[PDB]
Amino acid sequence: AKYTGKCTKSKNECKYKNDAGKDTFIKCPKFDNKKCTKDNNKCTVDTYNNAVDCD
Ligand SMILES: O=S(=O)(O)c1cc2c(O)c(c1)Cc1cc(S(=O)(=O)O)cc(c1O)Cc1cc(S(=O)(=O)O)cc(c1O)Cc1cc(S(=O)(=O)O)cc(c1O)C2
Repeated sequence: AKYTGKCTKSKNECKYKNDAGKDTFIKCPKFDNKKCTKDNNKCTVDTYNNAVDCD
């Protein structure tokens, strides 16, 4: 499943709702182009390949 969520800057985490609707918090990468740069920025998660991209 491909989901869109919101990331937090200080924890560099992506918050999204999983298959069941549960809030799920996962770590964005540190790499600049995939890290969270501002609270409530968009992030996406693909639950099959674990592609996590935070803005
Ligand atoms: O995110 S962490 O705080 O847990 C962390 C800190 C450091 C680390 O070396 C790593 C994680 C491992 C690591 C993870 C990733 S990731 O796969 O994307 O999550 C990437 C890197 C890495 O070392 C590569 C990397 C990227 C960047 S950046 O894209 O320009 O932000 C910078 C660095 C990298 O090694 C240098 C770096 C900076 C810093 S700093 O404190 O932010 O200056 C701490 C650590 C560093 O290795 C020290």
